[PDB]
Amino acid sequence: FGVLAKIVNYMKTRHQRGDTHPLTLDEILDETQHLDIGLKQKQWLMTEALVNNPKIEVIDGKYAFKPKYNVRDKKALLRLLDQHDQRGLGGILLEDIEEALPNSQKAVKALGDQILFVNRPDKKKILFFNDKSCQFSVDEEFQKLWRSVTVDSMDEEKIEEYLKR
Amino acid sequence: PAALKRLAKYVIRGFYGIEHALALDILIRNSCVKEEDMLELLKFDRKQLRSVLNNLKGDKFIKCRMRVETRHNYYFINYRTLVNVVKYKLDHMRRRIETDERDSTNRASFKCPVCSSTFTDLEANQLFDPMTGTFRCTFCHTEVEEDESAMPKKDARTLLARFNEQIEPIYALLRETEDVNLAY
Amino acid sequence: LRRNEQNGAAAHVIAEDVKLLQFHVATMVDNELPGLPRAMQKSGRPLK
Ligand SMILES: [Zn+2]
Repeated sequence: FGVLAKIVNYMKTRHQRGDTHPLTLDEILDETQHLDIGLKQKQWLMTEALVNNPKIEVIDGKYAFKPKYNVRDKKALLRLLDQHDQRGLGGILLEDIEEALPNSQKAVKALGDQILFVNRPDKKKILFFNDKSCQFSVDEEFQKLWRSVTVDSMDEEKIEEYLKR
Repeated sequence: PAALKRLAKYVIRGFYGIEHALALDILIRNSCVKEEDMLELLKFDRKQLRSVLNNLKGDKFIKCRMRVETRHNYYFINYRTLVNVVKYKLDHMRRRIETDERDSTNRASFKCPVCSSTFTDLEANQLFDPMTGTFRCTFCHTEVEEDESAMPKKDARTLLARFNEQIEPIYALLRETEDVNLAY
Repeated sequence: LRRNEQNGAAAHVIAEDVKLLQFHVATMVDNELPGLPRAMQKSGRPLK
């Protein structure tokens, strides 16, 4: 079963190659220096149990297409981000590396296009987005002189506006 | 709702953090997304999302009451208050800047190079020579220093006009407000 | 506290800072508060 998780890691590096093609178990077992006997049969019982929960997708026919989000281009990034922001928002650090070129040229391809890449989440997360509408450039003195508490003065705001009216 | 609140909040994000701006935009749905559903969709850290939501709640933008039931954060975007909150924020701001302008016109006006002791314009009799004409300091008879800044030579300031202009988009958006709805 | 408010620091940071400020002021007024910690002089001697 551990050798099975190792095969999963192998097909993950296979994705990293980008030459992913419909395969089967025998060729992988050969290239990973392992044999084809009844041991392969019991580990294939385990492997079908895996096919019941293969978040790393291992289907029986034409398969292995793990990434739930997977396209490969700058136009691909643009359009997937577009449709997802029609859905509204999304993006994680793992999505690009699982879907596309190896974890470089992606922050680059993001900063290069009109997309001002959104890396606003935590140090290990990049919620990609392209922002079109203008965040109103406000002077920092105006940006933080705007800080007047008004934290719980609801009725007070009502009456104060009624006063200045 | 209407285009009023949409454009309003869209331009209101511009003041707070852009990390708060994405969360505000998520109000695209008024569906009152729950905190854990937000973790699924916004995916910001539970601590970061908590801080962001609390900061957005404090200024009376949104109101949240998770009931008990899995618990469901009663997310919202209270639009009726939103307009008044923005109006008061600019209302106080326009006041503070004009008061800062007027309060900046008062200064001692004089100094001595040594002894660095500003006096006042009123001290002219003490700080003067019947003969030499040059104003001389009291405990050091060696002053020549007039005014470090002469006066408001410029008009009121480029600061007040700069607020007027940089906020013309906000003024225009509140003109688009135009009280579309007379409801509570 | 002034710098935290200037920077717009975390609300909980400002709350704890205000709590400590209140503690310091109340302790300066009276160091014998009921059921509250005593402010030492870095040597175990309570301040007067
Ligand atoms: Zn002098």
